[PDB]
Amino acid sequence: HEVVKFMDVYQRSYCHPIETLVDIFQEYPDEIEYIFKPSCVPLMRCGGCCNDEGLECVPTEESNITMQIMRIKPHQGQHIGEMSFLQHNKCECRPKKD
Amino acid sequence: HEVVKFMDVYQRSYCHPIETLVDIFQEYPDEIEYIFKPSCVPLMRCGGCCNDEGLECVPTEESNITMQIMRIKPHQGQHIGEMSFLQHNKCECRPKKD
Amino acid sequence: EVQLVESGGGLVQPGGSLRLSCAASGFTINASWIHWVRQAPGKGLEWVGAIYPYSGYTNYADSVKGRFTISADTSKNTAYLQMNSLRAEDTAVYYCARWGHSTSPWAMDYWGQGTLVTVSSASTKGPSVFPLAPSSGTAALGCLVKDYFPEPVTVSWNSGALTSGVHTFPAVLQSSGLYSLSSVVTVPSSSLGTQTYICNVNHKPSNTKVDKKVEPKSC
Amino acid sequence: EVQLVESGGGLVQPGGSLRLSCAASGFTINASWIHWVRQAPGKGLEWVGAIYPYSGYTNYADSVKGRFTISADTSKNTAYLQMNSLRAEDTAVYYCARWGHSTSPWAMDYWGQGTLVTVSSASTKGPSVFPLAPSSGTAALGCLVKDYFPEPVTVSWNSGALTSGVHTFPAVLQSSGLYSLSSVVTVPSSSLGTQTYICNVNHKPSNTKVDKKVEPKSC
Amino acid sequence: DIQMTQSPSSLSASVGDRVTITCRASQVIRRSLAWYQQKPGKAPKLLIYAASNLASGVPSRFSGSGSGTDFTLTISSLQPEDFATYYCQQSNTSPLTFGQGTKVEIKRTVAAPSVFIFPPSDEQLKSGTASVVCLLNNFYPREAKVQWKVDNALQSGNSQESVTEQDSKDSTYSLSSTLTLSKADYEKHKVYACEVTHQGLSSPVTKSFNRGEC
Amino acid sequence: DIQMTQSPSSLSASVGDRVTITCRASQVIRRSLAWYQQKPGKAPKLLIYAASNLASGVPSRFSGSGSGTDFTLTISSLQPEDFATYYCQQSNTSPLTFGQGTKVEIKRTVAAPSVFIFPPSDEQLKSGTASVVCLLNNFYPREAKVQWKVDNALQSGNSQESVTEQDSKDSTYSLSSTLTLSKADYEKHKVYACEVTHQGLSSPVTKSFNRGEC
Repeated sequence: HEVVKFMDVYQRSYCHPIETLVDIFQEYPDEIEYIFKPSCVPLMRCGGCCNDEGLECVPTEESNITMQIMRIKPHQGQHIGEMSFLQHNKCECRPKKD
Repeated sequence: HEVVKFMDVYQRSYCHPIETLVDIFQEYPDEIEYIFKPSCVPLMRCGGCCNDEGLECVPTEESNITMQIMRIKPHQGQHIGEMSFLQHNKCECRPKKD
Repeated sequence: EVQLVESGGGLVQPGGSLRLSCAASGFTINASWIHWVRQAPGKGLEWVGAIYPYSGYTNYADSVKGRFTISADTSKNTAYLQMNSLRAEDTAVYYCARWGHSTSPWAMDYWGQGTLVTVSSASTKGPSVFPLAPSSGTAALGCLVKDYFPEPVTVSWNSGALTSGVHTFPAVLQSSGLYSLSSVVTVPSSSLGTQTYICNVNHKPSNTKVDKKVEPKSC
Repeated sequence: EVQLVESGGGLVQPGGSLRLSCAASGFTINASWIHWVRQAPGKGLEWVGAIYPYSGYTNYADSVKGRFTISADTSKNTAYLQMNSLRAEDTAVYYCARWGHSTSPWAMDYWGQGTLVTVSSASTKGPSVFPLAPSSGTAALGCLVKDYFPEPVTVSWNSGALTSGVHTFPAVLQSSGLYSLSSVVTVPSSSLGTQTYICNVNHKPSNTKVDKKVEPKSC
Repeated sequence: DIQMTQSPSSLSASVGDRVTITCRASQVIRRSLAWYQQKPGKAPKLLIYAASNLASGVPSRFSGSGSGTDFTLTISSLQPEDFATYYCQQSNTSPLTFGQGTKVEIKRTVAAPSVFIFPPSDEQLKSGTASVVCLLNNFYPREAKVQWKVDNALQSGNSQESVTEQDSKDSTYSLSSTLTLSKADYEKHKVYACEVTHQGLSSPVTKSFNRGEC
Repeated sequence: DIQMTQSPSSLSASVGDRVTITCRASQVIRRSLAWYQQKPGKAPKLLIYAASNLASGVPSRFSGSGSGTDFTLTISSLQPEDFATYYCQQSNTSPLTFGQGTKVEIKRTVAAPSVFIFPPSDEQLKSGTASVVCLLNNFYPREAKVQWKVDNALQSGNSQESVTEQDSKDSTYSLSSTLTLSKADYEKHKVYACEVTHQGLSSPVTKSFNRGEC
């Protein structure tokens, strides 16, 4: 039961790329007809906070990654294909703009 | 540009405890009046999927963690206090029940 | 009550084929993954490959790809490891084992007993079983199961109503290239010649089934 | 144009006090964190502590806790390191430096120049400056800045319109416990006695300011 | 492939000792390490999965830990039946590679062997070969020197040993030395001695017979 | 506290070499490692932050990597002005501990020193002490043997050296040896020699004077 120091929490939760379990439906929202397997994939994506109403944590460098995913159409069997997903290598706190 | 094998994706995204950036407002929803700093904290929490409509990823062993967080009331300055947060040590896919 | 039961183990020619079979009960292999693991004699375990019977997806070790084929028969609730183009270093005990939702993935909590796939240009010999007659307290007696191939052999005593104090030794490869082992059991001397000690030998691969009675020799 | 400017460096008695000050411009220290880092002479950098001026939160190294106090003055845009109960091993160059939103946390991208806090029961001596007169092509000439304490001393040549080929050496601790260094500059022989070479010495801690003209001695 | 490096390769501990076995992965394995125990000629038994969870109905003296690339199985109070080979296995990336296993031995008090000698079978001499068996029963440690003397000439090249697997209850071993001789060779000698040297024997033990002579 | 272990402690490379410097954390540091370069008597300059990102306006030949507890700064083409001490720093847990730094030296072709000798000042002899300075100018490598001979007696105990910081453009060093003598001692000797032995000098060089005698 050791407390985490304010400086350290602040540091640790500041905007950065963190491994994120993302739903494949979120990434591929036009595929309504399919059920995916697994439902989700791990991706390096921006996360944490900027603690400043004017700033957002956003990717400044991206890259791609490709995985075999099983697409399951009802009464039509399962085909395993390759799907691609963006990943975030660098994140910054940057000004929101409307 | 190397592909991830289906077996490996499946394995890697299956229900497990993963470091998660959680908004403190989510964890402490009665504190409307305060702004927290940082907005969020990193916690080990259950995540990923069970790929089976009948199952949910849920914690089977929990523990606590304590952090200094800055509470900011408007026109009333900032006080740094200790807040506690549940963490998830073990996760299982378990049957949903209504 | 989950169990996995293997069959199909035997001797095979180098270059030849074998279909190990893994029969599940207590769960449906459809709702899980079945893996195969092998163990070269004296060596450690190596993963062979796995299968996701729901879909028939398979994934194999590079050391075994293109030769071996895992398959499943959801109706008969049974997975299969099909071995082609076999080599010497493929000689091992083969295990199937299953992963289910109870554990996190690939932690396999139920296995089969394992069959011995032994790859040899050699031929099958059933053994001769010879008494290891006691002497003239506590006495030892035994059974020499000698000159057989391939492994394995199973010795039990008195249809297996004697287990206490039985030792069956690791088989040994004779310079001839045939195996031999001894099974030995200590018994009170006072019980000698009021107790009978038959030893039941079993060589599956040659359908040998010898019971040898052990008594102190006449003279 | 972000810069941090330090002041307050000096000599202090063992046991005594000093307030280093770090003045920002180009950004507001309120909207950031200011850290202090020090470097014992010849050693590596050690973190001293930090401050979050928005709130006045501070966090210090265990090696420095209870003695040092960081503070900020948002109106005057200035952070402060307050030193009490000073020790010998506290003798170092002190840096302030700031973290902003441009970098991920604690990667500090702008620093101050650094001041030398030197803790000694010793007293202040301004140096004597002696010519290092050339000889009788390319010639060398110089300036011996000798017998002073504490560090540092700054030598420039000709109000600093001569920099090419100047060397000012690391000061050296004389067995007496006073420092001395030499600054030396190579020049074409042909320019000797058509060019003037005055060397401007500066000992801040003693308000010494010597210009020494260097010419080839008479005889 | 991810290489898994277990250490030690083998260890010998006393009952009630706390034993630990480490496993080291060549890259990060998220926490997908599992620990299997293997009693000889039997399927592995899952002990720990996902680095740190106890597999159902496994005794709690078994404990797993570690995060990153370094992991540890800890038996907190080694029990006579813990004698086995322990393997770690990595689930993060195919192929699913195992450690090379740690071979755990129970260390117990010294116990001298009970020596027995068996002449060749009548039935067997019929077939034309002699197998003279000598049996060392329930001893520790396993280091045993067995020597055949035929009419007092020492043998080399004809004998062969099997050592039993260490017992799950009393932690001892048994050993058999089998003297293989052609019938014609046996027929032409009388004394058959087996001579045992072991830690727990104060002086070496000989057990023997003469052929035909009861 | 988290210990940061840099290696090597120092290295010497040629211009255009690819140089790497590793930093190792005693526990995991998420990826919060930064790399600073420090030219002597100047504030550190941030090079890389968050393990792997180039700090704004730092030359791209500087590159950072690593994940876990092992990290690496790589200079891909070492340049004359890269001579400095590089530090890593960890931001994950207070205190914010640094590595002990790697001291990078540029390796260049051998260059012999230009030797100069300076008599004591008139002004100075007034005060009552003699400082005889001898100057070795722009050489490599820094290993230099300097010896004082007073009227041909070799000195030990009175001299003292400063070596310059390696040059940012031509990569050489300069050195001064200062012979400290009481006026009365100086007054009572004529020849003052400084004798230099260096790699780039075919045979040792002597530069000298006699007192008062121009």
